[PDB]
Amino acid sequence: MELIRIAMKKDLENDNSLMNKWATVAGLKNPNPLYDFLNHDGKTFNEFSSIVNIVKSQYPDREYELMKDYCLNLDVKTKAARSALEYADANMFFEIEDVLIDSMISCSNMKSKEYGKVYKIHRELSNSVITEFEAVKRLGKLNIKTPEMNSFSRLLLLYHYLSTGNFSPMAQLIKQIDLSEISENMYIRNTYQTRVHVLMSNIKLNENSLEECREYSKKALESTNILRFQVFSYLTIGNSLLFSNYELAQENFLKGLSISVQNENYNMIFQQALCFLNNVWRKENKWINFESDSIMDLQEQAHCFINFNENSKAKEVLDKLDLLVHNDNELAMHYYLKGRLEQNKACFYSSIEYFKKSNDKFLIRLPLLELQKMGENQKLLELLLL
Amino acid sequence: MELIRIAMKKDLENDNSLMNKWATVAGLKNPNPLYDFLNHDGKTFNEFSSIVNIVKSQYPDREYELMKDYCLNLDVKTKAARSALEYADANMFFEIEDVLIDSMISCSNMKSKEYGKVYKIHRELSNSVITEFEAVKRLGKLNIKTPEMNSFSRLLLLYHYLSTGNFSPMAQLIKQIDLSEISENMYIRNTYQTRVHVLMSNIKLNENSLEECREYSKKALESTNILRFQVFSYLTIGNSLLFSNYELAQENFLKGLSISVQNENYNMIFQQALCFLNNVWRKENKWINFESDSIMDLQEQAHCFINFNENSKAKEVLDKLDLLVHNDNELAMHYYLKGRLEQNKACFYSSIEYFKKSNDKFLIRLPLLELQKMGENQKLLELLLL
Amino acid sequence: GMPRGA
Amino acid sequence: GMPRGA
Repeated sequence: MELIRIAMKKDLENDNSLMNKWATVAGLKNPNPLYDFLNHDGKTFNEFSSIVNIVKSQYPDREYELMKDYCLNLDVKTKAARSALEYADANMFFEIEDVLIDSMISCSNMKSKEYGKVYKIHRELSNSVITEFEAVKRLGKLNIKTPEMNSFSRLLLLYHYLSTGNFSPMAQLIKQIDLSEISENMYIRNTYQTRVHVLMSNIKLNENSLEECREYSKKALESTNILRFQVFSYLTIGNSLLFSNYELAQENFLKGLSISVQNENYNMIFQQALCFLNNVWRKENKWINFESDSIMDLQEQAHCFINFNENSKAKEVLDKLDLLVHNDNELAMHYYLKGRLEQNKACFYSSIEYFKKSNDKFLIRLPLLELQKMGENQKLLELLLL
Repeated sequence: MELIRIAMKKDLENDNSLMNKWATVAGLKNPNPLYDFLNHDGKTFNEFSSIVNIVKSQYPDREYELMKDYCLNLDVKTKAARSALEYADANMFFEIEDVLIDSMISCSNMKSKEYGKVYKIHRELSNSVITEFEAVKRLGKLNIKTPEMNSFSRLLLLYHYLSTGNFSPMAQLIKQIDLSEISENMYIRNTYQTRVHVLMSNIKLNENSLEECREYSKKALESTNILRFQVFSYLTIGNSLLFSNYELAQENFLKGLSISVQNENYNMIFQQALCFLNNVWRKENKWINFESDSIMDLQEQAHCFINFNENSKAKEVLDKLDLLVHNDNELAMHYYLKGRLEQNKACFYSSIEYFKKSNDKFLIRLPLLELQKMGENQKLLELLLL
Repeated sequence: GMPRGA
Repeated sequence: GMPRGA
């Protein structure tokens, strides 16, 4: 007996009104599928959302504990297990996901085998275990049948491009995704819809359409009850306000941090967000991560040092950075920092050039502001935003 | 009894060495399929290129006359007729094409029916009889099976985007095309390869990668014996030289005109090319079309008037133009012309903005050059090219 | 304008 | 840099 089923039986004995409350929360016509789920081993709800919604409503603080035990006891050949794989990836529950994937690669059901193999490609690509080229080839070699994996094979590339600063291909690749062709699995279809909203929000941010960026994140929030997506919606909304509204950016980052601080990863993400915001506004910055050696955190140290005229401390950090390999987006930021330190027009030109390579129409605002302050033609600067 | 077969019989009677020469040109192992073709009604070559190549070698001046008669007598259910449809579209033989399409939409063979319906969508889209939206929907509804029509459904959109000045989606849409999945029909595969090369050349032009532009047109030339593709290769190569090399642009446009002057449409295209070139270089312009009321020709009249300080004649032409509906690319050109007439910075800013909407990184050079001549920061101007 | 074509 | 994510 799974832990979830033990807990529900116990709670039901103490309060009979739960049966109907759970049935409503689970989106059911009546309590029959719930009675079936509670009393028969291996009986699964038709839609995976039913179990998720009950766990979020009734055991919000035990969600991982209970869903880990539940997902790892499912028959991997079922629609519930396929749902579980997406549930695990969406919530970044890597221990659950990688066990499901491994079971599914070598099982007798062809749908579960294909899901397993596509998700394995995503896991490997995002851990830099394989390249984009190798991933695109491996995906080609699977002759993907499901509209679900057809969608996800595109989503996994989108995530890769987002995290490597390669924004050019994203706008057109996302248009190819057609979620209405997914008819069997509503949990997968609806979760993928949330993914698309959050990605769209990021694509609009990078295009400098900021009201649209915010609209998509608002749609993500309304569509979801998953922490991972809520985190990235608040991150993206706050990001969109980085140049125009310090207070409202801060309110979004703090909102995000407040619902997610208990997760190490999300806690870090919002520290980095608040760290960036406070540097952009040249405020005292309680968010700098001094232990870290990543380009992202070292850049923020150097930025803070420059804001407070500690130039030789800035120069030390920038020297460490000169010895690291940068993608285009990172190098664009690198040149901006060198430009600020040295007060040197050429560094801002280089910065602009690398934001253009990266197709970042948002952060390019940083060297453009410095050129404005040096009296460069304001109209040409605005045109460099397009 | 087809005209081609009558003509070949007659020529064979006057010169027996033709049998072996024709067999070589047709890419045949021996003359058996030629003997079969000459003597038996409805015998078709394995590859459509065999008949085309014989006609090009032996009757270069009668190609249309002979292939019209030949194509319009084919059984529309055959591979030869499917080949014929592509042959007709590739050469813009619309009378042949539309008759083939109509026969094939309502025939009993499923391959021919699908070809017919996809080509009909292309014909309608390019005649503005339907919108892109309607076309994309109708294509979706067909549930396309063949790798050929899968390719062509993407090609037809590429042509649409090219002719409406909507360059953004082209680069990613062309990557989706996989010609190596076409195995049955070599004529179609090879012709499509030519199409892809010429389109790629245009995409690179619009991205301002000009050596790459030229390489793709050179590959188109080497891959083909079709006038339509040769015309557009010389047009595109000449275009790529519009800012850098007057003599070499002119040599390509004249080369193009020299192989195509006998076709009214191609003749006009090269006049427009030479007309544009001579305006860009502010030379005396013998290529202006004074009869035409199209945006394209009126713009060139106004450009010439401006170059020669006939400002009030320029202003008249621009007034005619203010009353016509422009896409973004056309309006970008319109603002450049207003900028030149008025010597007004704001018009060049607007021009830049509309080239950016259109994703034209090539013609944007026009207002950028004017701003350079007015002493605007050269580095910012270069950055506006990326 | 400049003629384009493919 | 500015953290991004979806």
